[PDB]
Amino acid sequence: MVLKERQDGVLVLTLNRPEKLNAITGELLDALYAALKEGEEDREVRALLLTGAGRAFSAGQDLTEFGDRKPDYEAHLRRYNRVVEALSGLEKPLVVAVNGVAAGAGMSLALWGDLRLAAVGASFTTAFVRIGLVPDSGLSFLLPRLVGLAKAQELLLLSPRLSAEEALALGLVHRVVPAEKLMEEALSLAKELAQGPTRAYALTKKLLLETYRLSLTEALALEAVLQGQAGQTQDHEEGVRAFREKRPPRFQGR
Amino acid sequence: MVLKERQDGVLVLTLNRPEKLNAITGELLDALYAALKEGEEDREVRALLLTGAGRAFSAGQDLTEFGDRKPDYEAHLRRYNRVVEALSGLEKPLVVAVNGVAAGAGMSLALWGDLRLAAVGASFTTAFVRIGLVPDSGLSFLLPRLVGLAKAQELLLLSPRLSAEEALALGLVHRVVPAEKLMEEALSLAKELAQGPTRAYALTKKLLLETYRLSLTEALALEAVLQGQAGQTQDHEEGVRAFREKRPPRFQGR
Amino acid sequence: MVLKERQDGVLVLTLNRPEKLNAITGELLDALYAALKEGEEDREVRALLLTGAGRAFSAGQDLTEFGDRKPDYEAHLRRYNRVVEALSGLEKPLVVAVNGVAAGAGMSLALWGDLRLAAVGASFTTAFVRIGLVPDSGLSFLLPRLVGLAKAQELLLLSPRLSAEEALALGLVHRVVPAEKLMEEALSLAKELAQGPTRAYALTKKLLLETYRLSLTEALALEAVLQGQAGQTQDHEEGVRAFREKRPPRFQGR
Repeated sequence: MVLKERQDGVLVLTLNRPEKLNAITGELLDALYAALKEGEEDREVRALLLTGAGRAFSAGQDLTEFGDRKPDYEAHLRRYNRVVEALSGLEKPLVVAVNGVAAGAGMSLALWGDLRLAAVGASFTTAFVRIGLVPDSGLSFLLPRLVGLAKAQELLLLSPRLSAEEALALGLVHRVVPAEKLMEEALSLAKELAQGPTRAYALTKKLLLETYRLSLTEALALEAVLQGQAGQTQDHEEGVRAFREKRPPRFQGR
Repeated sequence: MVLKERQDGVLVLTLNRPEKLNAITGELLDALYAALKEGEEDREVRALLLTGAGRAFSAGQDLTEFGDRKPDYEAHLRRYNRVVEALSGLEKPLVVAVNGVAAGAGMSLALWGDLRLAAVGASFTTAFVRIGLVPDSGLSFLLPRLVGLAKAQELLLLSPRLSAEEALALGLVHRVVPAEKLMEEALSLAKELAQGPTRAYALTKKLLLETYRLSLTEALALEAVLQGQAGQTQDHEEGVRAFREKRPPRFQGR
Repeated sequence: MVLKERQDGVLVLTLNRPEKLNAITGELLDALYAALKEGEEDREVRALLLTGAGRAFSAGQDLTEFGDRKPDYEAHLRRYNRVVEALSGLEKPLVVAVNGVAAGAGMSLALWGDLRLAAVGASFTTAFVRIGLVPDSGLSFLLPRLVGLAKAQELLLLSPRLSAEEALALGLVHRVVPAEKLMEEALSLAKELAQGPTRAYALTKKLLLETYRLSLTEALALEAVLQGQAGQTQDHEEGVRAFREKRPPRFQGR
């Protein structure tokens, strides 16, 4: 369901239902959740890389999973939301490599990467509105923050099929590279992050995730609390030492 | 005060005080609110289109009555903010066609459109600061979200006169078209929306309005609740049926 | 520590530790805080201009004291966050002139300007992550609001050195000017602002600072309250009169 591979501190997760364009099912989500939990808890893992097998990243919800049964969407989203909670709370950087179609919840999941890359030919389609649904799996939370409300309105209400270049223009991805180079570039970035100050990355992500709903006073207090934690890490000491010694730091994520 | 026209499920509202550049008055606002309430309640109205008659969309608050008594802007806004509430809460898509000058409260009203088009030659000026006032009618809420804090600061504090092309770059509008084609383009878009899944549009708008103030967990919960609702609509059933039957869907807005 | 000089309603504050690239210390913060309070409380000061003496605006926190004792960043930040509270709360416009390197907390401080100008050659580096720290001094609050979450993620996690031109494209600054003409242009803008409706500027800033955490209803209510206040100022009366009389207004900040 989800392939797992480790390389130099990087846990590579590959959605694996290629014949179905990695369409999402409860089984896939449970496997993805288990993989994220393992990655989050494995001290050897300093970074994660998420991508899709085959021609697409993920076409979103597999409509065949419903069959002829009646919609029970509020409950059905339980598996999606726990995966989103896990992604949002990762205490390690996540790189996402969008290799092809990313639509619906597939797009929602792709956008949770801290650093995102798309291959030439990849596309982003909100898609939900096309079948009379609303954005889910955190897309209504992430999209406005990532591309601004003006573009979020257009993307969600009109559901255009965005090219990789258009995604780069809006901030949906940070880089666009030739299809045959996507994974090498993404993995190279993930390995660099895997050598970085993991706790700083983790705590920085927490600040960003909670910043919009906080007053400046509350934000300053949170920065104080989290900086206090970061300041006590062995990595911070190493960081200061390396700077003074005019040498590269050797971080260990603690 | 406000002209009301109907066409293929689209309620077209035109601010009608061209001789005064559609200056905003309490009379105009009550008329707009009445029309919005009517459109919102009319099940046959699947979309709305708002534009201005004459040379401008709206030059903002009419200052004629100033000096007549002690300026009570708090009382005035508390009384008319219901118009903004109504605009933002429309359970159907709103298209705005900016035919010319949009300033002050005129700019505020124009920015409430879900999809916004501007005619070549149209302009956007925050204007409030020029007469010692702060942005109102939702502008302080919408501007930062639509164009980002950096640009909002500049536009509000310096109040430059933005061209239609500049507005497009900032995200104030989604499209710029020849003045003689503005209404044709806007109505075409509105009619397309009036054939779409109105409930999905409505609920998606609800999610966007709350996106920044909710925690991720609260957002995921609201998404699940609204998807549960959307999933029960006739439109969703049709959307899935049409997809499986490789044919176009025939949405009814329920 | 901090140079102070008044000029035509403008209080010019210059970080003064050029030999140390204006590296931030508690002593420097205490001086800046005192200067900010003075400008805030001085009714004759209607605009402030912040810049750095020497080749750099500020390279951020001075790491000289590190090692002397157990790192206590929460205590330190809780003690000096009052400086950021003061900056953000100024009831008058603040212009920032970034003359060179702005990194770490130096970047945090520069971004608090309402209108920001950078000299050709100036740069912006988040820097915190390079020594295993999280963004502080309000940077985690300001950055995503100013440039959006997508860009903020990239700037904070990878900490690239941003040129003045790239900072301009993103919105980190509103204008770029020759290094030799920076202060001239910055001071000119500040003096212009010092002639503007100070109360309108003050209340507008308040709305912007609090906008993201508020529901639309709360935002509309706050706009009503603050507009009521602005509407009572003599500057508003002058504003309306000047508009009717088709003449430039003569604001006094009251």
